[PDB]
Amino acid sequence: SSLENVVYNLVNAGHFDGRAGELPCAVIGEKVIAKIQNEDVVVFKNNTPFPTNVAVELFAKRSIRPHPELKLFRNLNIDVCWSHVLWDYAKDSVFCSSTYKVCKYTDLQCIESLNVLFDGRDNGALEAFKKCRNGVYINTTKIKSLSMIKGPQRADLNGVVVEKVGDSDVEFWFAVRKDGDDVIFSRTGSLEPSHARGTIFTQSRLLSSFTPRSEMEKDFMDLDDDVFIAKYSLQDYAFEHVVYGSFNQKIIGGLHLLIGLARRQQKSNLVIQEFVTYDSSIHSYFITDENSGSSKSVCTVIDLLLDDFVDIVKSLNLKCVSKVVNVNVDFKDFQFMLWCNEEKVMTF
Amino acid sequence: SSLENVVYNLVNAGHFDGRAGELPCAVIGEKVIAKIQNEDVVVFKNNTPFPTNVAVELFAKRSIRPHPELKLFRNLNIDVCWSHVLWDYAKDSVFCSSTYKVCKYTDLQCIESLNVLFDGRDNGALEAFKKCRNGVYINTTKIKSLSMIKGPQRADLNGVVVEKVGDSDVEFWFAVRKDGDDVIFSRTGSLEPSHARGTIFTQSRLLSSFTPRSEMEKDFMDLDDDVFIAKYSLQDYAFEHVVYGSFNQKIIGGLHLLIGLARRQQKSNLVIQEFVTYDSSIHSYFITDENSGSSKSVCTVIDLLLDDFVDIVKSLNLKCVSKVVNVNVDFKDFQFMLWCNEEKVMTF
Amino acid sequence: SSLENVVYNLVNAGHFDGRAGELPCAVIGEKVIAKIQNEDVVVFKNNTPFPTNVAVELFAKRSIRPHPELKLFRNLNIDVCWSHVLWDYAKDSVFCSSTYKVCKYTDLQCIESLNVLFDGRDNGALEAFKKCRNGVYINTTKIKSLSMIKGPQRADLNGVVVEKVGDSDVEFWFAVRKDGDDVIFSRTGSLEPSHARGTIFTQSRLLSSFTPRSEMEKDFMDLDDDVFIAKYSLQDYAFEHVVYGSFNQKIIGGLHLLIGLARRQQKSNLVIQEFVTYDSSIHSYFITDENSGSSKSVCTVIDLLLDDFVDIVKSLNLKCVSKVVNVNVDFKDFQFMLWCNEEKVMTF
Amino acid sequence: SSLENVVYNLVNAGHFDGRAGELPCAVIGEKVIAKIQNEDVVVFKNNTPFPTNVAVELFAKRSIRPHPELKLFRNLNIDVCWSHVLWDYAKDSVFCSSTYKVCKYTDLQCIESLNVLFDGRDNGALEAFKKCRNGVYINTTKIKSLSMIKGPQRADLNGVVVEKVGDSDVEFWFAVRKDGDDVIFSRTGSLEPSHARGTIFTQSRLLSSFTPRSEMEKDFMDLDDDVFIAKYSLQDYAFEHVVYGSFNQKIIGGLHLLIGLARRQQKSNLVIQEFVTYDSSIHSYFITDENSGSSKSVCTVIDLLLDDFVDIVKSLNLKCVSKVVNVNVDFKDFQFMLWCNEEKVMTF
Amino acid sequence: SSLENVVYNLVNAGHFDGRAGELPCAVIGEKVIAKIQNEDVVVFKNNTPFPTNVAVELFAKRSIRPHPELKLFRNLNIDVCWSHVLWDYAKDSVFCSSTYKVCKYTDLQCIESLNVLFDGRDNGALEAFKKCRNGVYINTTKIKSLSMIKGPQRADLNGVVVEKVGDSDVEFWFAVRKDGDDVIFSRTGSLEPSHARGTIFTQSRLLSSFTPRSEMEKDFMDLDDDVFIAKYSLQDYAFEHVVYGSFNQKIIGGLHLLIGLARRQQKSNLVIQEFVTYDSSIHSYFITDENSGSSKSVCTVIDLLLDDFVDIVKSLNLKCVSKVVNVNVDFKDFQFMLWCNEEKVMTF
Repeated sequence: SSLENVVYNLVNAGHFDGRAGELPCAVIGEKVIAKIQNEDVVVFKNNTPFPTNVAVELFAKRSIRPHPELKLFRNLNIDVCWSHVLWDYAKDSVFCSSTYKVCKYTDLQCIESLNVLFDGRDNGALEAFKKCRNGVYINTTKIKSLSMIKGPQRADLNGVVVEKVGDSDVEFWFAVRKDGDDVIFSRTGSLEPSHARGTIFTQSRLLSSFTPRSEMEKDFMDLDDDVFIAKYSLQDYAFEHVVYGSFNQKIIGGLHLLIGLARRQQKSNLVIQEFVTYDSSIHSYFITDENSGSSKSVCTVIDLLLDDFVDIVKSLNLKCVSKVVNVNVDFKDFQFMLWCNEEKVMTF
Repeated sequence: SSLENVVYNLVNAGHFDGRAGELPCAVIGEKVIAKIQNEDVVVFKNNTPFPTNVAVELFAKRSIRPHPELKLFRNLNIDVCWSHVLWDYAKDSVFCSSTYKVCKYTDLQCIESLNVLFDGRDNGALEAFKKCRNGVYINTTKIKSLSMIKGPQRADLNGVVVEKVGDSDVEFWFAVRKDGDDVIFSRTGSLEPSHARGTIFTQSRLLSSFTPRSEMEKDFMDLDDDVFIAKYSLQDYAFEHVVYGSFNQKIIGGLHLLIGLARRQQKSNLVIQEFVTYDSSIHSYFITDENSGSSKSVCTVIDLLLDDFVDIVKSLNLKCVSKVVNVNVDFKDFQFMLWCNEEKVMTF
Repeated sequence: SSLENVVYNLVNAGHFDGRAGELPCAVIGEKVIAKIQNEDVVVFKNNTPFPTNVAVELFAKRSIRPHPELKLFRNLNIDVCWSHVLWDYAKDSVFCSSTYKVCKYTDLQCIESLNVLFDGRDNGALEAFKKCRNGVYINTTKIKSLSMIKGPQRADLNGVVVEKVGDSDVEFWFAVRKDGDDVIFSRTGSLEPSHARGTIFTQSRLLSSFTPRSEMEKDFMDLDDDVFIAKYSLQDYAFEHVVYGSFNQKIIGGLHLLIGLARRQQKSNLVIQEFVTYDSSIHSYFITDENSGSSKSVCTVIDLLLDDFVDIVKSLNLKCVSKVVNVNVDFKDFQFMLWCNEEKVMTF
Repeated sequence: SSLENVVYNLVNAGHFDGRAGELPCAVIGEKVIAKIQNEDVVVFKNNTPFPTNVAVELFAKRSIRPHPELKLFRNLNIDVCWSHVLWDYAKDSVFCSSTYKVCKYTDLQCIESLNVLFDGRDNGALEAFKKCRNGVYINTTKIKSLSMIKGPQRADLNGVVVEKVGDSDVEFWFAVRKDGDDVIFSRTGSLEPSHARGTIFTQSRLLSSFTPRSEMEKDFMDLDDDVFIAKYSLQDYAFEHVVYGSFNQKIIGGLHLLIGLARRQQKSNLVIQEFVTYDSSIHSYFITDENSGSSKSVCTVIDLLLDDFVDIVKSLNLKCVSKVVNVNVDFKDFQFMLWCNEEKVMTF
Repeated sequence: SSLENVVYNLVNAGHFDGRAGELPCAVIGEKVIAKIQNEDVVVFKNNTPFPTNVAVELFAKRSIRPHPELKLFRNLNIDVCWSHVLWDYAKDSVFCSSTYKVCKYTDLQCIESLNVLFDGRDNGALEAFKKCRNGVYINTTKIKSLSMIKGPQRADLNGVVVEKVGDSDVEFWFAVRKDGDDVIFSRTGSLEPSHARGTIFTQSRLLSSFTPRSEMEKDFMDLDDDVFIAKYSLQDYAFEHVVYGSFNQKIIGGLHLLIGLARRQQKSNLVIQEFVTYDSSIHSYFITDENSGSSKSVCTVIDLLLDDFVDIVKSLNLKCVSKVVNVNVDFKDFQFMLWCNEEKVMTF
């Protein structure tokens, strides 16, 4: 596919259709200008690491169908996608830095030992998976003939986080292979051995449009801390520090759950900075509190349904000084630092 | 006019005054940096197709006075503007890709057969028009001595859509020439022969700040569909599909009127993508519905006062399968696809 | 410090820690791409006048601690900062165009006669100040042994305007030297001789989030002009024009106080354009009023607590035609144009 | 034609054949990289004023057939070429800044009043010429039915200056139209009226490979000035100054004929600088003489067969102080400054 | 001076005249395009570290008059030039990275403690020098009232190395100040104390056009090594290794004098690579010998008149193992490594 042909589809199909046709173009810097109706117009601006003309082609051939949020594929260490390409609207670029059977200019020659992502919706996908060494196979339907584990009921659809697709709930089932064997998932136990049940998933919310998803979260959003801490006997769980956050010093104390930041945002403006942005289970922001002048260079925030978080803490028999607890979130074991006082998610 | 002199006016006059003076500059990539008070500052960022230094000059000499929204000049196929230059704040660049008597670097040598835009507010404008082969002449006042047609009562003022200028209503009158003859406008009939009255104009609204402009639109915004469809006996007009839109499938059904998208936006987040952006009567978005996961790659939306739209449909004696109806909007004949079921504006 | 090491700190410390470590990078245009977890990500986009790799280093070593808003350092004509670097989040770049003891690539060799900024929080700062010819020394604590003047109780903290730092009020004391002498500040008089008390400071508010800070301002925001003008016998002060602004003509009349623009914004959309953006006591916008179509290319706005403004006008014995009054704001003498009718802040 | 298709022809045909096929590409800055045999290679570097992708297309579609040297088309003021494009290997870019029926991105819409170049070798060329207002028509054969004037017997063939094409002498005949009339060439008279016979043509030689073309030139190259000046009684013609050049002062005296510079180059290294480079009858160099340290910022050199030059001077009845003589060279009237002492070609 | 005005002078004066006039321009990347005669032409290509528009201005205002070769000003550690700017045609950029009273965009504010270069040919130059702390003052004439030292009889004239200027020998006299005192030069002694007479100067020759300058050098160029080594009883001076160079191993042995490289070039092709190029007394090349396959990554070459070199070695009472000798060349003390075997110029 040529540049003019790519630029043609982007403009007439909304992505790569494979339809015939050309449109006059000009690549100026990161700008891709299309001459349309004799008037020049910028149709794509390049913020990927690829050459502009190439970059517009990847973007033009991005998945326009729903798929598991990329943080999950990050946690699974996907090296490349088989016959398709994912776009990180958070990253404002392509997901994997490599392509396969997608773009002549970037497609790798060998992906043998790489950890490959196969979408059951692509023809040949499943046959490819069954023969690969390392990879993840996904399907919107549970295959009885594949050992599989179900993911959260939400997905990335053109960068939007949806929980339904045509009012039908989002469903995804994962199958995995490593060193040429099929990882056998079973109903119980922990996904990863010591170094949990692999059932916890981040909520995927934006501070700009946060929303409570349980009667408890709602109670967090509308009840004074003391009141709320009482209703759920969170008494001895340092929630004040860890989830509400303290703004009396120069360094913000705690503030590790997203919902906490949302609650703050209600009375005080919270300016978040993030130099490394893309879908990830745990974020690392540079927070500054407008009303107190308090702040923190590196403050990790994770968006867990408050309910889930409260249990994680209850399951903790916090009677040990500096204990390093492992919490499996989004199919991965993340470790949390736990002094009988603060409980924070480490910069793993 | 030199770069330093342009950069001087931009900074002291707010556009090109023609006043004398220089300011030290540096053109770095698309950036134009002015050394002001010994401190370097970016005063212009280039997203046009021209060389940065040139681009800042065009922008500096942009029309700071009101004028007809560019989609209208698009519909009239204006090739270039006579002695002035228009800026598309939607496009974030210059309107026509060519200039005339404006910028030494870009001004064309011959615009004889081109379709020229003459503003009666420019000296020599009218004399130039009367001698051109193809062009449009505009004036805020109706000239008794020119055959003219009145445009909508709104205008582009620095990219803002206004309906008054000093609390005085916006008024524009168009005169047109083709193959050296004056197009003679008359009170009745259709602007274009079969292939209507040329009195329909898009509303120019932003989904971000939509606003009802008739008691009917308001009723659309606040009454349940069923209720509303009843009050106006829209019974047999498929409004459900076409104007409210259906989100039960994977592909959004209908959703072709802007006000419809606004109404949705009330309960569900609608993420619109548009690769080709500039003022145009009909837009083509890549819509995705956040609450249902429904979406459509190419979904054309036009912003017609709902009232006008309801008549367009009533005038339709929809008793014919696949009929292709022509609707003259913004001085141009756009064709709409009409099955006894869906009525959509084609990607003309 | 190397690029990889800078890019490492930015990502792990949130700024320059001086910690060891490298991260693979790629400088593409103004983009700085970090290869993280085998996935390429843009961590910095260059809009400064420096070479991209250099620019990320300055930004990485920006002051993450509170400091006086830059307009104040602008008014004091600071040429360079001693051993530290300030970032203008408004400018989206570095403050001074020069560096000193901060970046090998940009640090000047001699800053002898330059006007230097010394922060008492930097080791060696005060000793350096006491020996410089021209410079300003600042400290969060009032030094009994230095002649000093107190600044406003607010500060730039990572670009956010705070009035507390750990719920403790912001405090800054300035010491100044010129031609090798210490400027001796005294309790009374005017900071600058004729060409006032040097106690007036702009409020630092954003039209996007304006907020009344006195019962008077609140009354301006909620009482009809006539009503309000009465409650404070502003009768003969042309407030209508100057502070409320007139929108009946093509050229906006008056409109020189920020709070005035905020009040407007309540019923009419005010689109502000500003080609030269950075923290400055007086701004120069290109305003356009959406509801009236009125506008002005160059319209200077200053954000003074309305209370302070009302006195400035009262102190004026406006009984003289074209009198040019000097008003000392933010440690600097700005001149205002005053006809018995309009009172505007000049484009000094 | 797409980028990949252009890049394909350049690589397989050596220019634009119109053959089908694509090659993977990447446009990085002014570089055009082709992925060939899985190895990336730069096939074109952009030093034109167009966007890189566009620039390679023009170059790919350059005239690979012989044609009159561009200085001649410069002297005739050609604005654009009809259905073909010329490449200035001196300029290292395209000739005219505009194209017509050659490149969708750059082809002008109207060339009506422009001065057009029609090549009789292009189909439709002659019919187009006969209908244009202003233009030049060329043909390798003398058309009995067109008023025509013959040009020099040499041509630009891929940037090389040839005098034969398949051992057959180069031949070109020019036909011209202005204000819709055919310029009628006759055997005698002067091409341009006072403000000569239009038979003088520059020799097209490179100082790097200069070569005598008459027994006289050879005698200039091998006989001492005095000797040579005698053999041709050039006694009273200031040849010393004007053609041999004087190097005793700080400013080179004379030195206006190319052959003169070549002769010098024999014993002293002459470093020529030229900021505006392309085929032009008269050059303007910044000469510096290595052996004497003499030099001149602006020193105009023209390459006339010494024989022709000697007559031009003889025809001059130099008995007048400051007389400004017109000399028609390469179909154009260039004026020469003539004091009874120095005779130099002006920077017309 | 504006861009258009700079571009105008470059084109009509050959450098900056200060004459009035503009030329349309376009800055594309490092390219500066001038629209001349309606045809776009590149007049300057930017390989300096400055922004293109700025870079063309410096180049346009370069010294077109003779001056001491830059390596000498390098050896004197000149930080900036007073009221003028030097161009390194070797470097293909500006000499000092800073300017003073030359370019608004780059001129430093304070050069007080910097080491300044004052040219006696600039008005005010000498008065400026007499008041500076650290600097060098130069004059083509020996001032009886200034302590001065004479430099070599050759100069950089537009990048060409000349020994005459209008057949008059090149002459330069240096005056120097440090810590506010005038360095007092006397007839005898060593310029620098231990850590010689300051009368040795490199020859400034190009391997491409090397030329013997003494009957001895000529004898080196035409006599077999053995023969030559005999005629000058160079017997015990390892000249074989050090000056002729050995090519029998993989690492070239010796080869530190330029004339040696020239002699080689006679029978074997010597490919020199140099990553850091500009006028410097000692070069560091990456040499590879075509006929023997021998080579050396870092091989320092200095161009001394062979005669001078032979004495330097004779003055050496080489009877000491690893002695580090200091040799003052081009006004600077460079140290040479000297084992009773090899004598090489260190990478100081």
